[PDB]
Amino acid sequence: SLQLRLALNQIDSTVGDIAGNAEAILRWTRHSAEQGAHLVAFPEMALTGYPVEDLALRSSFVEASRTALRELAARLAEEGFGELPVLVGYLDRSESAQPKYGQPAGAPRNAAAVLHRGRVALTFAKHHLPNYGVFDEFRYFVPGDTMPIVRLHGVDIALAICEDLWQDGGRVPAARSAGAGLLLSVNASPYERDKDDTRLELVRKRAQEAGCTTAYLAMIGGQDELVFDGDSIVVDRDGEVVARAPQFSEGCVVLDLDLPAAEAEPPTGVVDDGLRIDRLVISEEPLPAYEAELAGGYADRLDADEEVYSALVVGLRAYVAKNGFRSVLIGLSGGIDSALVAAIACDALGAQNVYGVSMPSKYSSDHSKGDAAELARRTGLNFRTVSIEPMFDAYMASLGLTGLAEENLQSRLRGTTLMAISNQEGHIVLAPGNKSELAVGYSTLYGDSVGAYGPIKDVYKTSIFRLAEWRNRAAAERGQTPPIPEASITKPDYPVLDAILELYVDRDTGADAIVAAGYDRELVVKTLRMVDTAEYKRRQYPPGTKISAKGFGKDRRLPITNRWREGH
Amino acid sequence: SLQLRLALNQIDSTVGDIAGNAEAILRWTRHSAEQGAHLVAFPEMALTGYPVEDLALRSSFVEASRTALRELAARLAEEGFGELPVLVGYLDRSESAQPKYGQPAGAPRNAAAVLHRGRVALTFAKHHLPNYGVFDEFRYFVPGDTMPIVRLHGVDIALAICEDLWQDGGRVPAARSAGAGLLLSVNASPYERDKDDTRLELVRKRAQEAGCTTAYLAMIGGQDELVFDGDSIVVDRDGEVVARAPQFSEGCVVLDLDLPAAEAEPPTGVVDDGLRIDRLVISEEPLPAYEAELAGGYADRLDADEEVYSALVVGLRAYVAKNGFRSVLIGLSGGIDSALVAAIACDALGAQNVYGVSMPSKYSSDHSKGDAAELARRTGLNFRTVSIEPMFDAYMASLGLTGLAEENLQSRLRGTTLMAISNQEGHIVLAPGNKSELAVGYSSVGAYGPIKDVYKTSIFRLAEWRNRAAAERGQTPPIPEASITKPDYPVLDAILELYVDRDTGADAIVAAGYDRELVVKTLRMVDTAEYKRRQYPPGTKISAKGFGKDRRLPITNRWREGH
Repeated sequence: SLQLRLALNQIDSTVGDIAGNAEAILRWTRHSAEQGAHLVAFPEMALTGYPVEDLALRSSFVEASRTALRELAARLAEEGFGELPVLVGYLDRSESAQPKYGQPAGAPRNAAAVLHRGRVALTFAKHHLPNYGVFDEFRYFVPGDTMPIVRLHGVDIALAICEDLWQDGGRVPAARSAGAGLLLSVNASPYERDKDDTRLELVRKRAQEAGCTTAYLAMIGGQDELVFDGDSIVVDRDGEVVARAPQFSEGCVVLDLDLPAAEAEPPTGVVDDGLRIDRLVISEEPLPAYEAELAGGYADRLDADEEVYSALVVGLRAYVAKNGFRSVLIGLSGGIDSALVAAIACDALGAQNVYGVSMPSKYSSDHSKGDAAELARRTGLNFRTVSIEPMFDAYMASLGLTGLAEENLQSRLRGTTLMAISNQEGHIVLAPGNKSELAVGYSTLYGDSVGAYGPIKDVYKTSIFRLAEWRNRAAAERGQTPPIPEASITKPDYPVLDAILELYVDRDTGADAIVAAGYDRELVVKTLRMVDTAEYKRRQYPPGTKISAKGFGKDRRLPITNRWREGH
Repeated sequence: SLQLRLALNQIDSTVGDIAGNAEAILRWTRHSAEQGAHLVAFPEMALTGYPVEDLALRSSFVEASRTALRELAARLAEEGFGELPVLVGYLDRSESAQPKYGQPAGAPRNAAAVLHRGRVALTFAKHHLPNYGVFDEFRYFVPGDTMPIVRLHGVDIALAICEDLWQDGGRVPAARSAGAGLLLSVNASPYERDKDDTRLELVRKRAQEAGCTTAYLAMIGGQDELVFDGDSIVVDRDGEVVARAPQFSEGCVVLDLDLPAAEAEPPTGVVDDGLRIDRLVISEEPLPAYEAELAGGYADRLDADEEVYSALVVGLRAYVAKNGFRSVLIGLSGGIDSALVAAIACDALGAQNVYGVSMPSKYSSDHSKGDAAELARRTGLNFRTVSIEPMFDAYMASLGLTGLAEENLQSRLRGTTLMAISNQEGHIVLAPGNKSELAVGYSSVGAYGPIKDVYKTSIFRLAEWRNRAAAERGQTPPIPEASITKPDYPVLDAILELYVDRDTGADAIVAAGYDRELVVKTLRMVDTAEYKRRQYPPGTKISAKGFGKDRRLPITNRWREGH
């Protein structure tokens, strides 16, 4: 059967940096054309970045998106890629009012276009916009009611965007009745820790369902709280893995495929979900046969610890880099949390760009002071110490604080110290709070409530130990110095606590069901109560890397003012 | 045309306080029945509070709602009110899977029920759950598909909940095609500052469309950033106000109506949106016609400044009280914002429960201290003054900050002070920032921000109104005159209102008459202030379209508005 060479470019866009994203697309297309590619693909919304949020509700950004796509198509042909079809995600809008959905004038569409002959040759838009998920595209977006097909070199190529493939009955069976030979799906899929290979089972099912080879191209990188894992795959007609890209790295997959010829009298008009077939004929004629040397390759998988740790690195790196910043500032208590954050920061930015501050009190211990200095020594960290003891006395003199009030003073001092240093020196403060402390609203003591990014805020304490231990082990595996002091590692209880939180916060099981799983009623009700009342504390917590599907995402929330008590 | 006495109870529920809400519904029913009522109605989601947000998704909470409703009904008759139909809003879940909406059994519903004879005699749930609007029941909730009618003393009374009335072809025409005497709508509508009387506009258009007398009973009170403004209306068949409840007050409307009786053979089956008529009959036979005496009464309308001020008060009062607090702590400079916050707090809690603190630095001016001190005396608040200079010098001794950091240090020092005193004494710190400052990103910390959805231009207007209010009843003007009279703000706020509130673009703001360089600079400032307003405390909303969690921008964002 017919052969074709497809290049899939798993790249990293920056939200709003339209011109810079356009430059990268051009740069990666040239790099693709050199490898003999016949089609070049880029992820969902690659021109604008993702998720773009309320910037989708502005005519100026939509128009900037629209104009730049036209200019990129023209720049492609001017560079001599006018015969080369390039599929690019971008943001568009509906011109008409929408009677069929109930959307006004100029509602945005999550779109993708095929760039050919110095022009925009085809334009379709995401069809399925789910109720669930993180992105509220359902509220505001006009869907595409189109089944986009491209005749290229005798092959019908079907196109889709992300959540299209989540729908039972959408563009996947619509591709079948249109007689697709290759399904090309462009994606921006936020990372989600799961022991299942959710990516493979989705594409497997949908490839057999479409009855053709399915290519799934995904964005990589971090945007605010989210991280895109990459992990692009190609999977064949029978569900077997043709090629697979790495998790959490920029990269290209250029490969040769064997694809069925398209029916010379092909179907037209409405298909499965009510989608009209939008044909575009680049080449009706089959391509001259050539040596199919390239298979794409199966990139090495990451283990559970490595995979999470990588997401954390990419998350933190992107927040720093894409906001203009070079450097971070981390308060060092000698504790396990800060040590893991420092380690993540060194991998993200380089040790030169991470600055540590030890902030001791009069009654703060000597292993606290020591382990911070220890951590500094093994990382290459810019370490310093400033005692909060002088400011403590200054406050205590003209206030006279006792008990709970006087303990809270300590942390606000350290917060102020970190904030003041970063104001002078140009750093971003990192908040050290983990998911366990955040859930129950635990007292920070080193000013966790202060900070601009919280790298481990979605990681349970049980997993913090597991990640630190892996990291130290990862260093030793390659002769490098283990970064985290062992005294930091080895100094209701955490494993039971995190287990109950996982049931309640991530799997949304109630008190009755948690006790039935084998946990003690008193401590269950106490823990849940504490989670519920911690609302206001975590509404005001800094952004950080989300690695779970549901959790403390700003998407779901309890009232602050709330007299409901669980387990009455 | 028949008569019955209708008691509408404009009450304030507390979210999650199901026992306490049931306690309050019982006490208000007592007071309704003692005033000889034939029907008692309560607001939307009254048993539960509103909005409950993610509590709606918990089986434990949903079952606690349903059980309390059954326990309330059974308590009604045990208190000897079993003869009296009482309408209550509450949270329910679907018993069966409804494939029409594709929902599984147990999906949440915003419901209301008629309690009679110690039982739950009729149930129905909201039908229209809009894509737009502040709440998002649209996502999780399953619509009730009935058109409920009550036969009480020969009269057909049709029932609806809030957004049902927003729907063109909703339960409104369905009540006309069912032949209803009275349209009883129970509601929980948040406050929006609008010069138009949108409430009257809605209920007039709908009572005409229904072709009958329509009672819109609304919730009153504060919940987080939302304030419910009460203002219940009754409107006749033709569109004239029969009665009108006060704004921002708990109260009751008890009145008598003239209503058409319905047929001995009334309509049945599918109606307008496919709604099945669910009749409940308490009395088929008409009441012994007697001395019609209660008119209802149209309560006094607040003026624009008073309306906004009441909202701010009710919002603050609720956030203190419902959270088990008694007192607040407000930092005091000379400025207008701190003075107005103090003024609002004193009206909300009593001046005894308001604690002010002046926090002067190395070069803190005399009017700062003077006007702070002034405020305390003409108010009755608890004043104190702690210098931040002892702790400013301790920082600069070991840090040595230049211009950038050392100015910011002062703001953080004051925050630490406020939080420490509140930690010691049990006050809630109040954040003094306004909408104009918050949009731009200027400046701090606290639990509540009473004026955070109020522009600076409106801050003066409200301040001057409050002195004018004091003098109109022979009371001492609370806000110092020098505090009031200390991009320029009115052009700034005009641009912010165009951008933030009316969703107008740069080019169009320029077209409206504003200077391109200033517009661009302002809009740039607003876009980059995102991370600041994300970590800002809650506070009273007065406009549905403004800032909030519904509409937001990315923090990582290299888009720049303007060429």
